[PDB]
Amino acid sequence: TIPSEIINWTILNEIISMDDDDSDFSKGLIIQFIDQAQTTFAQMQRQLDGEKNLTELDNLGHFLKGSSAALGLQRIAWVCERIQNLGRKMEHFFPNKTELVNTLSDKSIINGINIDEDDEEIKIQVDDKDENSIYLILIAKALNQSRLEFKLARIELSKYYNTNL
Repeated sequence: TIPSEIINWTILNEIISMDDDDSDFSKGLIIQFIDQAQTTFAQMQRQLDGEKNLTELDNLGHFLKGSSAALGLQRIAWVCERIQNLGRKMEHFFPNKTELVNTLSDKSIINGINIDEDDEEIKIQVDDKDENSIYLILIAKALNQSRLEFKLARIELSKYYNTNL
């Protein structure tokens, strides 16, 4: 089950302690993650729209799962594990946006935003001859969830650091 909190404070507080003798330490880590995440989402999108290679989608997901987990962005890590697992054909289902957002502990973070704003259209035609169709479409869905979870994390990190991240 997807964690309810966007940020795992147990983890992030530990990274933040190390800001005492290095002011920009944690913040530099986040800014670096923000950049890597945007590049990975674009590459995942390019796969879905181009060669549709599940192995690369696996590597991409795996990679982002690591970065995000280290920083305590647990909901992003969870969706990345879904992408990895379904690109590896080990999973066959991905929940709807409505179920996933209902898991938030503080639903107020979603009050002024449009949950589908960052959505990309699923341009995969169901092809019952391509054994990879359903997985590609499920990954397309998970990618859309990742994008929302990424936005939610930036909103939270922004209020903590007090600046647009």
